[PDB]
Amino acid sequence: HMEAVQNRIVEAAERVPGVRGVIHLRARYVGQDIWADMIIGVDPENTVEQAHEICEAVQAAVCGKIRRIESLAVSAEARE
Amino acid sequence: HMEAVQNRIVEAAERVPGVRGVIHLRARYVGQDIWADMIIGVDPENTVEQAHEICEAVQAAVCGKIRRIESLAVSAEARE
Repeated sequence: HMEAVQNRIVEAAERVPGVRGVIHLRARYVGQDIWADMIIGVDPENTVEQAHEICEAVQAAVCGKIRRIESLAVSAEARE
Repeated sequence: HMEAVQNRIVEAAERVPGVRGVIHLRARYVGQDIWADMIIGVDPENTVEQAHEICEAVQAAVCGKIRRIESLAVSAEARE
């Protein structure tokens, strides 16, 4: 339900080039809308700029696929 | 007072190689202890691993200089 929506968020994030898994996802309803914050893994040898580009790509992929999301923050952490 | 402690935190962070300013600092007292979270700027062309190393260096510099800090989280963002 919410679990259904979280699964969709993870799946959509994992399909973006450069994502090394979803490390963390917190999602909540504000009325009928979802507000979420997530942390993605990235290659430690990517540049900070590349990691920012991946996060922005995730934000666009996820919000394009899951139309109820009205706020999404995406950060990155090194992951082997 | 608290302003004195914040100034010390910023100064100590700015003295670590690789810091391109303090972007954000939130500090609060939990009893006599300080708990703080901060965001440092870094070179967009540093690797994610390098940025992690800078953040860890900041955590060590700051907590070494300001002994009342009992919790400090340090994250990075690209800054030109």
